Amino acid sequence: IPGIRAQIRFIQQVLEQREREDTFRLKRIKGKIEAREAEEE
Amino acid sequence: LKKEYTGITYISGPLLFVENAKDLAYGAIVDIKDGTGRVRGGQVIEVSEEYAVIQVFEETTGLDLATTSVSLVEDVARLGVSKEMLGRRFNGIGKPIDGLPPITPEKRLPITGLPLNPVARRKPEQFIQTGISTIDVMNTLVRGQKLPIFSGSGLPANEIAAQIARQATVRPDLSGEGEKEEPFAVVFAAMGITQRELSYFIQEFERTGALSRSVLFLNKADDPTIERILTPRMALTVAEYLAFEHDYHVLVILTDMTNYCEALREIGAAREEIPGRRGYPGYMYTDLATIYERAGVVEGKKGSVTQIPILSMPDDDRTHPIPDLTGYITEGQIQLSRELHRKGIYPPIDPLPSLSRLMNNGVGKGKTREDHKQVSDQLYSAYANGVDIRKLVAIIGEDALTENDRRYLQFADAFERFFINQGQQNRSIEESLQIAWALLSMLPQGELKRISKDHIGKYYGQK
Amino acid sequence: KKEYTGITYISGPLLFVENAKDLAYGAIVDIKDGTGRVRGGQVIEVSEEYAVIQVFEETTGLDLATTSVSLVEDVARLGVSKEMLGRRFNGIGKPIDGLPPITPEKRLPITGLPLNPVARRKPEQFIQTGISTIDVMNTLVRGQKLPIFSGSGLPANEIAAQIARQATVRPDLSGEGEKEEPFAVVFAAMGITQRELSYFIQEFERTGALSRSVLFLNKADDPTIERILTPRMALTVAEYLAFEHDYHVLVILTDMTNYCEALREIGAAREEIPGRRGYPGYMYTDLATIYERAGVVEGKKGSVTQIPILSMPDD
Amino acid sequence: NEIAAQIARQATVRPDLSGEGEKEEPFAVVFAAMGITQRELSYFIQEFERTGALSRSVLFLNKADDPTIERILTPRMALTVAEYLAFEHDYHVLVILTDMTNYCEALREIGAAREEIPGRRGYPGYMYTDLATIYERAGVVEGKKGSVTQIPILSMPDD
Amino acid sequence: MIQGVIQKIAGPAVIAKGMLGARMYDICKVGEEGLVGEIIRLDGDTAFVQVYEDTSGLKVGEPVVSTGLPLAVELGPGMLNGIYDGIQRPLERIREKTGIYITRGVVVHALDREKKWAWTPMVKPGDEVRGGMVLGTVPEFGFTHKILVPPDVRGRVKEVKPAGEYTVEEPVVVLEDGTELKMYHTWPVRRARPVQRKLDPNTPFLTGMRILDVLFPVAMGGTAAIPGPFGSGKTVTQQSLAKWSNADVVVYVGCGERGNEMTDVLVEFPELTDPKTGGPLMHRTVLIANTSNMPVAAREASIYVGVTIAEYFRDQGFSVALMADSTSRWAEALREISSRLEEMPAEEGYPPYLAARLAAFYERAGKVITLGGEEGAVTIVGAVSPPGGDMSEPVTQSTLRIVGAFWRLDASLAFRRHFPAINWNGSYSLFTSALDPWYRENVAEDYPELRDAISELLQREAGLQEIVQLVGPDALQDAERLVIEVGRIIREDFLQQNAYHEVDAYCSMKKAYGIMKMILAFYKEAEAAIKRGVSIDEILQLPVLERIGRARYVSEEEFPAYFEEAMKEIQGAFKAL
Amino acid sequence: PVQRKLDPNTPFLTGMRILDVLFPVAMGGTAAIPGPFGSGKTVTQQSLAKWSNADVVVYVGCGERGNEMTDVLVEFPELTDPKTGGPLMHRTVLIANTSNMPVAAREASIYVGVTIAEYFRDQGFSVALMADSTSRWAEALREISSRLEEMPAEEGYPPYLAARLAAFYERAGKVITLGGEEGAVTIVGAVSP
Amino acid sequence: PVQRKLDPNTPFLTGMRILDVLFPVAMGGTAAIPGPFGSGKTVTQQSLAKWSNADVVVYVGCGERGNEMTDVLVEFPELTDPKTGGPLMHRTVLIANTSNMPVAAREASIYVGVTIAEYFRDQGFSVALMADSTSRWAEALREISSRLEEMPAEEGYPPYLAARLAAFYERAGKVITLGGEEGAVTIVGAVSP
Ligand SMILES: Nc1ncnc2c1ncn2[C@@H]1O[C@H](COP(=O)(O)OP(=O)(O)O)[C@@H](O)[C@H]1O
Ligand SMILES: Nc1ncnc2c1ncn2[C@@H]1O[C@H](COP(=O)(O)OP(=O)(O)O)[C@@H](O)[C@H]1O
Ligand SMILES: [Mg+2]
Repeated sequence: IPGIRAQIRFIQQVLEQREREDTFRLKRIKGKIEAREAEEE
Repeated sequence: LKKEYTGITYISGPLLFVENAKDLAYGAIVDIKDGTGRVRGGQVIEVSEEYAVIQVFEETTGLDLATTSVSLVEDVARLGVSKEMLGRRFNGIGKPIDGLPPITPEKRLPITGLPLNPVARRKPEQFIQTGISTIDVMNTLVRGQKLPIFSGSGLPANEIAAQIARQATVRPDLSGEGEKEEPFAVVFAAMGITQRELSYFIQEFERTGALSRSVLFLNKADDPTIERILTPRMALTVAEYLAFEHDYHVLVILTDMTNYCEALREIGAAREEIPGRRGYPGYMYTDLATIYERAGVVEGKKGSVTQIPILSMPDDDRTHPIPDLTGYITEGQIQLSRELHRKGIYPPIDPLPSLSRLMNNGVGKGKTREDHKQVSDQLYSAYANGVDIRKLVAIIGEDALTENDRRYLQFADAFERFFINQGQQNRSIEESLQIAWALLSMLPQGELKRISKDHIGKYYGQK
Repeated sequence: KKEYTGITYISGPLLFVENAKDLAYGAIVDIKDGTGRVRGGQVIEVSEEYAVIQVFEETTGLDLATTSVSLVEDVARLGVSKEMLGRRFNGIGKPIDGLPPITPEKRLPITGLPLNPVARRKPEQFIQTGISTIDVMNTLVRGQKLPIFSGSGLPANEIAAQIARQATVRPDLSGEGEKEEPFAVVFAAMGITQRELSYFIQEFERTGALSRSVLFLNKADDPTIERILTPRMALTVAEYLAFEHDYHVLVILTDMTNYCEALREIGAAREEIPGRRGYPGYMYTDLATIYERAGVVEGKKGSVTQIPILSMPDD
Repeated sequence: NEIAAQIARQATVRPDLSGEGEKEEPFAVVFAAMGITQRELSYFIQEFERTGALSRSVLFLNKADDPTIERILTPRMALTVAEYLAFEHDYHVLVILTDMTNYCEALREIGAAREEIPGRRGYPGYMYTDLATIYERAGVVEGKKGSVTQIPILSMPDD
Repeated sequence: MIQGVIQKIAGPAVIAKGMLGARMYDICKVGEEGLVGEIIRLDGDTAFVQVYEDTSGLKVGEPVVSTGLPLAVELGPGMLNGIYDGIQRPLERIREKTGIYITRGVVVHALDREKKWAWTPMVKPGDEVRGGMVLGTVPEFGFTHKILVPPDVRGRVKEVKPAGEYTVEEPVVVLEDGTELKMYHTWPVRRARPVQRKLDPNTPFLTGMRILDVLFPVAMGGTAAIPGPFGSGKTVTQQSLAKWSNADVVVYVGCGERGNEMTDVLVEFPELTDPKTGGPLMHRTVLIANTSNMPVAAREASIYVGVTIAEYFRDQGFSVALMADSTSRWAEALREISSRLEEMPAEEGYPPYLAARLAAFYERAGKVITLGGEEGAVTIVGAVSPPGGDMSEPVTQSTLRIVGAFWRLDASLAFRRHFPAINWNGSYSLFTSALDPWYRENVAEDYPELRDAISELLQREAGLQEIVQLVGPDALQDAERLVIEVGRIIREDFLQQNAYHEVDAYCSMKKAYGIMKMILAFYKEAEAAIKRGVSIDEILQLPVLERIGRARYVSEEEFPAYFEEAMKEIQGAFKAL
Repeated sequence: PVQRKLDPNTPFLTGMRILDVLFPVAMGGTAAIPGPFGSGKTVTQQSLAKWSNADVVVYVGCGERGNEMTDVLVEFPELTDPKTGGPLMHRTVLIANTSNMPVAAREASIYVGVTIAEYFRDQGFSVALMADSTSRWAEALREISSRLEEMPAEEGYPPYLAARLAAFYERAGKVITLGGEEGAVTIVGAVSP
Repeated sequence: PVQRKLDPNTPFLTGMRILDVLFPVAMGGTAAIPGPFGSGKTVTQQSLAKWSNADVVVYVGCGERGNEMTDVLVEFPELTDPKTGGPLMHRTVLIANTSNMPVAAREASIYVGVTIAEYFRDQGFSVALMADSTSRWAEALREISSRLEEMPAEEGYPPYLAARLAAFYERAGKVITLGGEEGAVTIVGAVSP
């Protein structure tokens, strides 16, 4: 029971971290789309 | 007096931008006239002083920049509603799809709902029989309640949807005697269905006689996703109109809330913004609360809205955000199971993880019958310790149990195939209770520890 | 003097003072509201055309018409004196007991420079706690830093207060000790509640333990930047005492979980990719610049010895 | 590396069981290598110079101190040579493509200098097409006698 | 009152131009109707309004005006017997005006501007007032409501009105700087109302339930937290510690919840009975009410409105109890607010600042000497609900870091019909060490020692239930079946408590101490007796056991006379064997 | 265009026992088959296309390897159609965009296959369409939305993915044609995670 | 540069009993010590510093406890190398960049260490370089990358991490120098995951 609950908390952690990287890269895409198509030229 | 904003630039996928539109409100509906003349629909998001943005509903194929023009229609989304629409089918937007002529709308209503006032909301108090016995005895739907059906994937949630649709009635017999008239309606919002499920529904309603009191908002999967977002708004505003201005008791059945949330995720990604937990949008809880909290009895109004949303949990977890937030607003759940379905049991509700948080103030004396909550508790605990004895006897051997565990074994195995394995018959509430006491009477008196003395005296000793 | 006006843009905890070419990077400003409510803030990212002030506290009541930015004291300094011993301060050195404030013997920077690795000598001697399994099985050599890894419901504050109010150095176990070696405890309590605060008040004023300790209570409803600065004020006072008056200062940093949560809160302003459990990438650096300031120095007689107490959040 | 060198040492085709006639053509070997260190390169070169294969093998060595983007050219170099020598001179070419994990990191580097939206764990969205355009330059041709047989190597990260 | 127009709409984000000088986090009226939003992210000239309601229908061109003040609560007389929502609007008058719907554009005032209150002045024209000083009272509900100087303003005073009968818009004292002080005043909901000394916990918050003041005290000013599963008797304990409590103003904050889970409150919480008059309870109750589909910023700001209202009643000198219900709901309202401000989440989708905000809520709670010169407190019983029984969820973990007492409510005890359904295994209290001299000088002199005796006896029963499960209760040793029997009589007469029975409901310290000593005296003579001269069946069959079982059904006006008979009967009937 | 949608009451006899007994599929039915790499998808769909009781069979290799299409070119014309006496290759149209053939044409491949199947439905036949690796078409959409700098949905796929998958799978289903005689397209889509 | 690189055939006598018996490492070899905290990992680096057969030892610590470096400065000039006599400090060059010393220099600290070890390689010695906490070096590459606003991969680290770290570990080996006399440099790298 504690070994499996430890592995479950480990897997929940790595999945949350990859989700956090995805919602970083979305901010970068939105920043680079707005910083061209809102103020270029 | 139309006003075509032509002069559009930048079509991209779903989006198109119109140059000079300071007249379109945010959230308007628009006609996009092609070069040739086919009209599409669109919704205005993101109006600004230098352009306006339109999200086109359907495909963008014939569009170019020279001959393309948008035109306003109905600058906030309304539904034209009558009492007459009780034999009609509609497609998300609210246009008839059965060949009968358009209704004459005696009112027009905004499809986003105003929220009820908690001072003016009395509490849910009386029941509504569904015919399905494992609902009507162990977790009763009461009027003014929202309780979902946690399907799986392969389970026949659509068939139990249609069965509750054509089988539910109130019953004014067993209340305090209450003017039998008490008209009734089923609003039925199927969002994101196949063609096969659609032909199933428009044959399943037409064969009985139960399309003359329902109304069906059906859209297929290859219809525009933003129509699928508009669909439960349409159904709930027809239902809320009916029940609080013409005293109806309305039951609203929202099929496939998973498909709603997927369409919501894809439109939220089209809106050029950033999701939240597990990729679903941030405002998902509020956007589900907006369409579940439009149900309930009201102090003074005779009507009542009851709400069964039927949703498939994605990969069979209640920790997905769709059943998480749905069970975190709604009251209880009933839950289908693949195990009873593979043994072949229809409808395959198992009542161990099922719950209605509002049965206890809906059943009992004068509302349905005196012994109801005690019978439900005794059924639950007796089947619940029948199940583990079944699991135990696969290693113990049937000899080395007592007499009493053996009686619980026979209880469990005759329970799940006389009380649950209903078939497609209609069990009114007293037939459900007489099968309940016939099932409990495979146990001795005084083993029935929860029921008080008089009910064991009166109803025991059957079958 | 020289209030920069002409704020272009205020968004979150950030504001963009334009025409600020005279501000240094990393300088400290105070932002003056139109009502007169000043606030701290730090210059980050000074361009050729604007500086990105970070407001540490909330940006509430700020506006663009009537907001001023001054420039106060380019490096965050502190006024220390040896009559601090026996008095309880804030997270940032405001006195909180009503006793009158400190006249600074010296005003010195609260970051602290890195010690030179050829100037540090080795931790040698022994200081005595009262705990038998801290004295015999483990042993707290003075000069080192060693943490107490408590858990969720464990008593950490009780053991903090105990080995604060009873730990002594005994030179008589060795020889030559100049038997009254000057000893002091700097107790930096960060992110604590009111009940724990009143507990530590009465626990230090019972016996004479307050009369040789400095206290840096934080009372966790303050702005988060005070929770950041509390270990730096504690270690600045401890480094002063130990390297200018030859003490043997024992610093107890009470809740290093709350320091790192405050760090995660306030360092989200610069919008980087974060590390493992949401914490920043640089958190090894920022934990290191307050754990490495312990240690003895060859040529002095004074020492700093740290006990950082922290709760494993799950176990 | 030892199993790949062992295969390329002794892989023969059996005509005793097929009726072709002996006529025995052994294998040309196109040995491509992407970020081998020295410790594996000395193994493969000692292995080939022992078993007498450096007279039939063309070697495309990209050591791990050479700059880390010409790995994008190296499998295409080796497979262009292999397509030539197989389909226009009737050889029976065997291509050893060492450690494609180094190639795939060599184009994760380029595809994240361009902010190209990735697949999973950072590798770009188009990487399947690049691995496809490498691997699917193999196989036999109807009407010719050539062949290209590929043994790529992978070093699975957390295996 | 800087006014501009709209130049962009997108969802709830309205970029409005022409506003140079709107202070940030002001709230502002959008459109011709007035949709109340707040001002985020000033940029050059523009200002980004976040609208609370949905913006379906606004055009580019409608005027935005600024109210000029931040999120303001309106404190004054007339607030009691009120059902507000999360931004302090009265739901009763919105029902009276607009039927049954909270239509958008509704403008109603928090306090009745048309109700006369009977002024009674308590300064002389000539004096000098500072913040938080009383300047006259108002009879509200058998309740001397006071009227305070707002916490900034000070000066001398000419022109105090005489003892008239006014309305709340009337300037009653007029200071020497113009500066006309009305009966009411606003306050920003995210700032602590300043006091002069936060005191220290010396005094128990006497709840009435004899588990939650004997075994797990909460010590007025402190902080408790309870989880609520279904069936566990959540509402009956919340209503019983509003009803039978110690503190004389109750503020209830329902911070966004199920509609039928709060309409039972709104149809049952008014019709309770204050057991000091026999009148209703709502004459000392404010009730902030949110369902779920009310807009997100109302659900986010509701617990701040509640704590600021309860700080205002603290500033008059009244003990206040605040029950903030289902703070996990407030937490996910905050999570949605973090999602629409484009922030990087924490562990789960929560923001980084979550523990900061929960600390700001649970740390405006404490015994206090106010600016007037008198004490008060805002003791919080603030509840939590993990959606899975899943502590080390981030909200519950931050709550358990900053609370002072934590009280589990297992449904299993409610299933075994043991009400109040508190679990004495998982719960804990951190105020037992501070409430020691109050007990020693007011309840009885030896009180904590028999507290610890009963607590370790529960520890022993819960320990050796194990071979009770392996064997059975009837084949133990003879000094261990005694432990489980006294553990059973403790659970069946000292912890279990019928909240509907008129005399079992409220239980003071003298009565709880009497029951407690009586059980403990029975045990300490029975364990001495079982080794010399008795069996076990010659103990459990003994008619003093029924008198200990009846001992909780005794009026406290006639208890100690019964306690003397019961104690002497214990001594006699154990002499008699 | 079509005159009428029927409802399905005739199975699609695959030949494989588990498919046509335990989990049957009717004649106008979509059916999806996911699986890991090397799990037996392509062999399953070759046996489906080799033994089913359909009249004609359209095999869409949408982003799959070439030796397992040359298999179909070489070892089909030795076989024999089970319903009639023609060789098997006289009943399959074979649309094949392999892996290293260019990446934009995968969308075209899926649509060309489904509209050929709709033509032979309109004639009156009963067409089976085995289209494999729809996720390679989803990848093609991901790469061109990378070039477009649109914002992605979860995992990188563009948001109109499910809209196009529904717009494809709803094109099956046992109709009464415009001509007046019935026919059917059944779709078996292989999904590779 | 080197003339050519011999392959290693000669052990690097680490002076322990597990790491020269069970898991030996040759003279021109590369080895890694990954370890979580409180599992030594520094006592083993120091026992490698003292008890080796290297002729010189370049001990580079980058981002590491300062007490380590002052232990090495205080206790090394009173030891004896068991090869020549004389203080054991007379053969070690130690490049310290303590954890609170600035974070951009612990990128270059590794390179300065490996260049000085290569110089004593070209004089024909058997150098032992010991990098301590290459993971703190990789953290420095992260903090100079996110400052430069790049798009990271796999927990913040820039995607050229293996390029840099590979070209670091590649500089080891046993060569014959350009003077013709042979010599080698081994490399032991501590990893703190
Ligand atoms: N300056 C740049 N340097 C490197 N890569 C870029 C740069 N600008 C854009 N890219 C990448 O190349 C793609 C360019 O697409 P886009 O410019 O929209 O059309 P096109 O395909 O005609 O270049 C984008 O997806 C982006 O990831
Ligand atoms: N019905 C079957 N009979 C015999 N072999 C099979 C059968 N189904 C799958 N296989 C085997 O499984 C392997 C998987 O082939 P394939 O379908 O190409 O995998 P994938 O699932 O990757 O397409 C094949 O090599 C084949 O030998
Ligand atoms: Mg395949």
